[PDB]
Amino acid sequence: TYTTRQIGAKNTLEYKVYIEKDGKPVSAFHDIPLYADKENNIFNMVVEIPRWTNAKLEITREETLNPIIQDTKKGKLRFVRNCFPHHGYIHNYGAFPQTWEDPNVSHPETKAVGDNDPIDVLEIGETIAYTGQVKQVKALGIMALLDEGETDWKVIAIDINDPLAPKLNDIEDVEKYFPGLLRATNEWFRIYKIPDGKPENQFAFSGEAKNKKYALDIIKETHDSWKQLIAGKSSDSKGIDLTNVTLPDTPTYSKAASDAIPPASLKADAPIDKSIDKWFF
Amino acid sequence: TYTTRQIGAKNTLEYKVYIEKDGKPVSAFHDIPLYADKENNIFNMVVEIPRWTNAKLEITREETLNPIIQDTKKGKLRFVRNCFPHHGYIHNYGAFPQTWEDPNVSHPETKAVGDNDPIDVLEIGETIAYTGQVKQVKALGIMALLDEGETDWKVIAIDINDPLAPKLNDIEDVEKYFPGLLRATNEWFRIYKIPDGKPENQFAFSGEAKNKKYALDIIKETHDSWKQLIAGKSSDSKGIDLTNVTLPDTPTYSKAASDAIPPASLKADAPIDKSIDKWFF
Ligand SMILES: [Mg+2]
Ligand SMILES: [Mg+2]
Repeated sequence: TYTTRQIGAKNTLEYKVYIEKDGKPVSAFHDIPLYADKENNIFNMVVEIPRWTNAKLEITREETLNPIIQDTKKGKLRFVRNCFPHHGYIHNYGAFPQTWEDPNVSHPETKAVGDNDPIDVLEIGETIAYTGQVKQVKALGIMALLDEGETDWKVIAIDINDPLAPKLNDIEDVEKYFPGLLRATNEWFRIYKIPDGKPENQFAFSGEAKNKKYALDIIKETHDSWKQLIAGKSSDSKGIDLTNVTLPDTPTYSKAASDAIPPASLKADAPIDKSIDKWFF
Repeated sequence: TYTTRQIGAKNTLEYKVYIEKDGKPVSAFHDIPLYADKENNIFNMVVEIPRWTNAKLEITREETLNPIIQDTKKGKLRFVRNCFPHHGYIHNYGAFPQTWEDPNVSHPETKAVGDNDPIDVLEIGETIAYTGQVKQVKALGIMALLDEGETDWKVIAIDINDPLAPKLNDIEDVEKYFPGLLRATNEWFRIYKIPDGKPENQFAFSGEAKNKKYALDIIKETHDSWKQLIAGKSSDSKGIDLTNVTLPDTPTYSKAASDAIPPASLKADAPIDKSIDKWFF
């Protein structure tokens, strides 16, 4: 829940970022609490992709302790392209740990199976985050994205330490203080894959940002799917590595899975190919 | 017209970049030829600010060999803030060398004088340029901002090496291949001071980007102004250091000025304050 272990250089096939709790790698999927404060609904967010970057960095579902590694496409690193007027991702992009978009069941809101990942979070605060960061966020609302035909909810969140956090308590506050951001988000996740030769995505509810209560309800849903999956009780865990070092009541618990992770070998960020500069229109 | 030499660490009051021709520093204002190909109107552009950065960099007209440094006001380094939905600068921002906007001369359709600087160039191509880079661009059109009694033209240009450059020749082609970029340009120059406590800027021709010929006329005007300037014939070259190392009959020729320039610095970029992350709405 605590620090970062970087293997290799950023923008490179060798790159991994493990999350450390007390110097030791924990599973970024399973081993980080959903709640930093269940009492006040403060969540733990795992940051994957800083605002205004392109490299498609993910918690890897099939790698032990699920380090963040860059996605690849036929072997080549994957970057999201710049879709005018936007530069890379327009949110600090991450996941709530201990949640799962159930791929095996059709979700009633969207009429589709889940995308088989943690539930995604758009943290809208002013400071750009870093990969591997665990931060504390509160939920403002939620958008029902169908990303390539899979239920792919996007939680709208704000860092608890953001200057604006006190003023932001529900989704109406985001339009109030961040005018046009939600419209832009609706647009961004519709179009961000056209440059890749893929179709426009879709939203349920015409892309309406559902409120905090609705967000809490859906996060709850994805948490319970995760509790089944991590219990070994999913109909299909879809090849996910459920090795964890904090949850002893689960079949795949192993404290020294941590020990077998290589030590940090941070190198300077490799250069990104110049083509990733291009602004698509 | 060749390489760069950086003195200082980037994002620092000490920071300066020089253009080198074959290892040796020349004036970025005076020694880079305006035309890379006159008869075809291919100009050499001096790039000051990469697209999607914040630091307000500029050729100094008052320093010898006129290095690119960061603007300051009352001792504080100057950055442009992030104005939604824009991230920093939305063009590669540069100037044409061997041009100058005579403050002692006035336009009538744009009732306003020179701002005493080289003409500003917005290069609209896909690759993000580097500070001090000299690229070959073609002019497509020109907008006229009206900063207090002085006409601030902005040539709209594209890199000659850009994949799209053959398809682009006049201002309507920007509307064709870069839909929305013109209105963004228009919006950005209008608001980009509002976060700095300033008013909204103000366009001539009701924000109309006039065409290639209109740009060629202006550009060629400001070269003729520079010509009388460098020849020592100018009415008022207050504050302009006209030192140059390639024009051997000018009053201000001095090869030794190249020789005087410190070696390139071995300092990593200074950190930028996280307040610059902020997205302003
Ligand atoms: Mg997802
Ligand atoms: Mg100017």
